[PDB]
Amino acid sequence: ENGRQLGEVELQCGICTKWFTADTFGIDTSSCLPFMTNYSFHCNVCHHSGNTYFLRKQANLKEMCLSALANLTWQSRTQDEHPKTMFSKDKDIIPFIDKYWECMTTRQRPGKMTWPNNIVKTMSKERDVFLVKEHPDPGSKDPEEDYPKFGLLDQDLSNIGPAYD
Ligand SMILES: [Zn+2]
Repeated sequence: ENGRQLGEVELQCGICTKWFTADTFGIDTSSCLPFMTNYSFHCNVCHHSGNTYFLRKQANLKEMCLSALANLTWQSRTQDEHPKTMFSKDKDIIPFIDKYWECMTTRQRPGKMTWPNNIVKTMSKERDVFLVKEHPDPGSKDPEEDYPKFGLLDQDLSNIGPAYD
C-alpha cells in the first residue's frame, strides 16, 4: 500500500512531498530509472502553471551508486529464488552504471573514465547509506574474487528520494 508502486518510475513532489508515478502524467520515462534522486519534481496540483515540473539533474557519484544498488536490490528481491542484498563492485554495480548511464546523466563517455576508480571511496565515506564489505565474512564460502561488495543500509526502498528540505 502506502500509495507506492515500487519498481515503477516514481517521482516525489518537492512541494506536497507525496509520491507519483511518472507515466500517469504522460512523462516520457524511456531514459528514467526507478529509485532516482537526481531531479526536482512538482506535480500539476502544486505547480503554479497547472502542469508538471520535472527538472533532471546530472547524477553525482553517490546518486549513481544509490540508484544502482536500489535497482539491483529490487530486481533480486522480486526475481531471485534467493535474494541478495550485497553486490559486487565489479560484477554488479559498475556494469549497471555502464548499462544505464544515459538514464542518469547526459555526459558523454570519451576515452576511459575515472568514475570506476572512485565509487568505492564514495560509498565507504557514507556508511549511514551504504554497507561496505571488503572481504567475505570469516567462515563464508563466498568467492573472494567478487569482493569488495556493497549494499544499502536501509532496505526500505520507499525511503529513497530527492534531497528536498
Ligand atoms: Zn505536489
